[PDB]
Parts: sequence; C-alpha cells; structure tokens
Amino acid sequence: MQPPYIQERLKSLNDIETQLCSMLQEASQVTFIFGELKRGNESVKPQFENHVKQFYERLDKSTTQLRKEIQLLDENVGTNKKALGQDTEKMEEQLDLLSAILDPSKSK
Amino acid sequence: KVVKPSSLNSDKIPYVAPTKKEYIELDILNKGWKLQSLNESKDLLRASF
Repeated sequence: MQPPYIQERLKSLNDIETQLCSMLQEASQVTFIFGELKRGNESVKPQFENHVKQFYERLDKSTTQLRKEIQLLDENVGTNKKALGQDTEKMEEQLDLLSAILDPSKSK
Repeated sequence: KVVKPSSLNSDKIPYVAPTKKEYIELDILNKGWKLQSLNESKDLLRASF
C-alpha cells in the first residue's frame, strides 16, 4: 500500500472536490430561492442571508485549502528499484516451496 | 440585376409628442419580459445544476 502521507493528501483532495460539489449545490438552492424572492413572498427572506453567507464561506476556504496543497507541492520536492531485489525474493519463495516439498508431514 | 441601386435616400420626419400614455406601459411591460427572462434564467440554471 502507499505510504500514509499520500493517503492524507488524497483524502484532502477528495474533501476539496466534495466541497466544490457542495458549493455548486448551494448555488443551485440560492438560485432557486431568489426566484420566489422575486415572486414576492417575504417569509424565506431570512434564509437568503444565511444561504449567501454559507455559499461565500464555502467558496473561499475550499480555494484556500487547495492553495495550501499547491504550496505543499513547493516544499515536497526533494523529499525498477524493486527489480534490484526482485529476483532475490523470488529465490526465497522457491526455496520455501522446496522446504514444503522436502517435509512430507507439512503437505496436508 | 433587379434595379440600379439608388434606393435609400435621407428624409426627415418629426418625433411624436410624448405623454404618460406609452412610456410607462412600455417600461412596465419591459419589466414584465425581464421578469420572464429571470424566471427562465432560474429554471435553466436549476436544470443545468
């Protein structure tokens, strides 16, 4: 499996696009609510401020976190290799098989 | 081929005397079509989203 650092990096990226999807959804609801606000019912007027504020705060911190990720790219620089040992490990397992062949009491 | 072209010549006609009659209705009905455009704007944006 990959080293953990890459794991939380990909988790943060996934959070980033989920936040972008949430921003698009909230844009959909604010566009929806503005229609009836133009229609002329004032009951949903208080919800408009909350929706706008949450939309803007969702737009800002997502870009901020992505900026942090791109910054991490800046200092992460400088921080078949398996083949060099690959034959060796193959060697090992083959002899292990011979051991299983060599002992008739373990072939069950 | 239809005709030798000299067709359009400049001419003068006076502007019609204004009143309350037609501008207020023109602008409120423009308000109407733009409220329409807002409605289809919201609908198209909702469908796209």
